[PDB]
Amino acid sequence: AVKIKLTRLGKIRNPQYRIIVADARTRRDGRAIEVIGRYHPKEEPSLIQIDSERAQYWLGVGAQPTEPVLALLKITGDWQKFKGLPGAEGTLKVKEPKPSKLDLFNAALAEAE
Amino acid sequence: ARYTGPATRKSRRLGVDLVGGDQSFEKRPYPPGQHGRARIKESEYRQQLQEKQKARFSYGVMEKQFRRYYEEANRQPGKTGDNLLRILESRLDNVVYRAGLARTRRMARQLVSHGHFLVNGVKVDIPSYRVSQYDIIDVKEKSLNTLPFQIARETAGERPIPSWLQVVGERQRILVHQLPERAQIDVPLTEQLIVELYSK
RNA sequence: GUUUGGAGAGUUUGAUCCUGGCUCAGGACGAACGCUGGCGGCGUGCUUAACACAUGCAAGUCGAACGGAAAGGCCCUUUCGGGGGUACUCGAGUGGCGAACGGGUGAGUAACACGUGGGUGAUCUGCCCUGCACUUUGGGAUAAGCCUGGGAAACUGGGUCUAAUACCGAAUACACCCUGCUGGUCGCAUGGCCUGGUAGGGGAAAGCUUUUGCGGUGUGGGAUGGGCCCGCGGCCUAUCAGCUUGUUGGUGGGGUGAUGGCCUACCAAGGCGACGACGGGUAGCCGGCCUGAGAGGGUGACCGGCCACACUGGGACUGAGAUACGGCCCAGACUCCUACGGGAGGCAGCAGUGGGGAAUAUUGCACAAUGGGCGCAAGCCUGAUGCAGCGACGCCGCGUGAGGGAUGACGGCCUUCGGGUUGUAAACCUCUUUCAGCACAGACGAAGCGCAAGUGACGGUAUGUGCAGAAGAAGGACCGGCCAACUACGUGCCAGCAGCCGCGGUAAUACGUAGGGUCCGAGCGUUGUCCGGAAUUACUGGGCGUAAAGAGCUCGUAGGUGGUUUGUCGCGUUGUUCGUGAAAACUCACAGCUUAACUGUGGGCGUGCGGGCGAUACGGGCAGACUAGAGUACUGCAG
Ligand SMILES: [Mg+2]
Ligand SMILES: [Mg+2]
Ligand SMILES: [Mg+2]
Ligand SMILES: [Mg+2]
Ligand SMILES: [Mg+2]
Ligand SMILES: [Mg+2]
Ligand SMILES: [Mg+2]
Ligand SMILES: [Mg+2]
Ligand SMILES: [Mg+2]
Ligand SMILES: [Mg+2]
Ligand SMILES: [Mg+2]
Ligand SMILES: [Mg+2]
Ligand SMILES: [Mg+2]
Ligand SMILES: [Mg+2]
Ligand SMILES: [Mg+2]
Ligand SMILES: [Mg+2]
Ligand SMILES: [Mg+2]
Ligand SMILES: [Mg+2]
Ligand SMILES: [Mg+2]
Ligand SMILES: [Mg+2]
Ligand SMILES: [Mg+2]
Ligand SMILES: [Mg+2]
Ligand SMILES: [Mg+2]
Ligand SMILES: [Mg+2]
Ligand SMILES: [Mg+2]
Ligand SMILES: [Mg+2]
Ligand SMILES: [Mg+2]
Repeated sequence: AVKIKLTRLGKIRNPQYRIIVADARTRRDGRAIEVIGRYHPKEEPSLIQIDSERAQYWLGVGAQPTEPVLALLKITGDWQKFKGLPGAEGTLKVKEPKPSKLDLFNAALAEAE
Repeated sequence: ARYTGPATRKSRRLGVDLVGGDQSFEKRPYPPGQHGRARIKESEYRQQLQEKQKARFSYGVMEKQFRRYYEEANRQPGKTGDNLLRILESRLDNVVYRAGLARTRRMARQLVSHGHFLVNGVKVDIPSYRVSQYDIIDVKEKSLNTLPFQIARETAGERPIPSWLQVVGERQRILVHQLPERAQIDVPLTEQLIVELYSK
């Protein structure tokens, strides 16, 4: 069966995962049919991106998600949408963008002067 | 590693001021040792080599790290000599020296290494840390009243502060508006000889 | 269009110029060796014997298929020796699925093995997804159990007995498979399509569960994974010139999922080769890596993709799928057991042992994370994997202190006996404790998992906050010229040095030591290996009068090359667009680790190849024209 898996990238103690469509038999770090997303658990909130157009196609043809990929598809709303259930908007959290560096430079200029 | 041996003998061999406040250099501007007076045969290689030695023993960078700096400078789109100089100028121990909070680049290194500075609110004790545009460098609370740093506050004036740096507060807060262009950088060295040395 | 990119030196001579080889300075490594050695991050580690292998693990799982009841549990019961029931549960066994993946190694292979691009009107595809139809009806066994036999053991026979989603017969299916006839249509010749129409014959199933409920059969489409065929591309060797008779082609059969001498009978006499056939040698191939200005050269460790093999050789079986590493059968070598009749093994899985060698690690800890197998699920399994241990083996980062300190100590070493060096160095005087040390806090990785409410192997690690005190932390090579750095003493062609030229013959900047110096630094040197320098195999980019080099001279075969001009094709060439050129790597940008190494994201790169469309100057093909090249004719002529 063709499945949607996490493949491990990154270095020791820094697991970064790509969301890939691959045959069940293929080894984890093996050739993938498509990369449809990425998942970085070490972040807060863990980084999640999914190409929803491709996720819908692959679930349509019958790709079977793995357990963690199924959790991610529910957060993104791609699972609920594919099935017809509600919640398609999803509950995806995004990291608050840190203050821009230029603005903090202006802040320091004003503060001291 | 670091070079921790005598500092004057290096400036004496190279015939130029590295610390620039050194009385023992001006007293004996000839190279060190028994034969330091004797006539040395000229060669282009010795000239190129000594310009490299002036660079790396001014900033306190080992040859391994300095050669990586060269490759980056040559890779960068500008002219290699300007890129190399401003990369070494971006070093945090150098920025601290240019700001005035230290007496010597050796003193600047020790301070940064011992954990007295913060960059954009995060502690950095890496002397080779390269500052970028709009970096803000601050002093931790414990080291603000620290006796040599107190000296540094009321010893402002030893050297001039370059335009890309700016000390804005009595907290001794350093701002970097940009990386220095070659004109901004003022160093007793001919950079074109080092580019030629590594093209050998 | 276009800058991002090329350094040389020594050595033939009395001297010179040239030619030409040799040698050196650079970079790289799955390294080894010598001296030396503080810490951390991230990688990496049998290159030799595809040598032999002690020991433990590396593949199981399902009571929601089944009879059952050895262990637990619960319920009777007791005398307390045991004996029943239940089926929550579960040993052994039947049955299903998995075991063909994942992991290892590079022996073989010079081949459609691999890379890249196509073809299949010549094909298969379990589980997964999504339409349609269905899931009717009977039957006979057997493992396990119990009794008993044979055998030293491995194992094995007989009787009796039981069940199923195990096995087996029939009906139905008319989507599907086979055959005959026949209509339309699309091409690329076999042919393909219209589930075309029509006649005749034929092809299945299985139940369980009471809960997020799971299943079974045929058939249409999809997705995935393949099979087979072909163009083009990447080693040395004619001191290897002929090779081939299922061999080359055809027809009738056989065989396969499918095409095909794949097999077979007959018939024809072909097929492949100096565009190196057939031999010999070597070698897994590639993305990439190293070097290089580039072109090129070398290389294929790790990581990623294919292939091949699994003690050696041969064979098939089961299955959707098999080089079947931890399956089976046979033969051989080797090890072991035996009652001598006969049996049992296979680390090129992980760890480990012996051996070979200059040389390469622990008989760790977890399934917490990611991937995989089974299960409705809870879960179980997983030496995949995530981590830990060991080796400066590599890369990167940091420390071994900072400021001040004199006409400048002692001591060492030179000397023109004036001193001069070491040297601001040291002593001393203050200043900060990074990394180590001693305390106290203490993770992220888990919008996970179980929803029962507990759950992180790494780990009380990383990282924060306190304390004490410069406190614990520098070596290696070189110093004649290349090539940075010079003197004294000791031996005097000796002992020794050396990459090359060359240094040692009682005054050596070359030997050994010392002082001083230089280059690098937790490393520094040496050896081996590849590229560079080497325009020294020269496509970019060289030569042949005398330096190495014109065949003794012709003729001519293949091949290479081609005057002027008209038209045409659009093969070479050129433009454009689309497809492809996996990821990683590389490169540009940007972000994340305190920085960096490293890691991630988005462009470019991927020079190529295939399809469509455009141009026709030039090369080429095709059809013509012309006479200046070439040849002929005629008239003279010399030898
Ligand atoms: Mg280092
Ligand atoms: Mg091996
Ligand atoms: Mg059981
Ligand atoms: Mg296998
Ligand atoms: Mg059956
Ligand atoms: Mg036939
Ligand atoms: Mg081989
Ligand atoms: Mg070259
Ligand atoms: Mg079969
Ligand atoms: Mg084995
Ligand atoms: Mg097996
Ligand atoms: Mg092993
Ligand atoms: Mg040995
Ligand atoms: Mg899992
Ligand atoms: Mg679950
Ligand atoms: Mg086990
Ligand atoms: Mg010199
Ligand atoms: Mg060459
Ligand atoms: Mg060479
Ligand atoms: Mg020549
Ligand atoms: Mg000629
Ligand atoms: Mg000659
Ligand atoms: Mg001749
Ligand atoms: Mg010809
Ligand atoms: Mg022509
Ligand atoms: Mg021709
Ligand atoms: Mg790629």
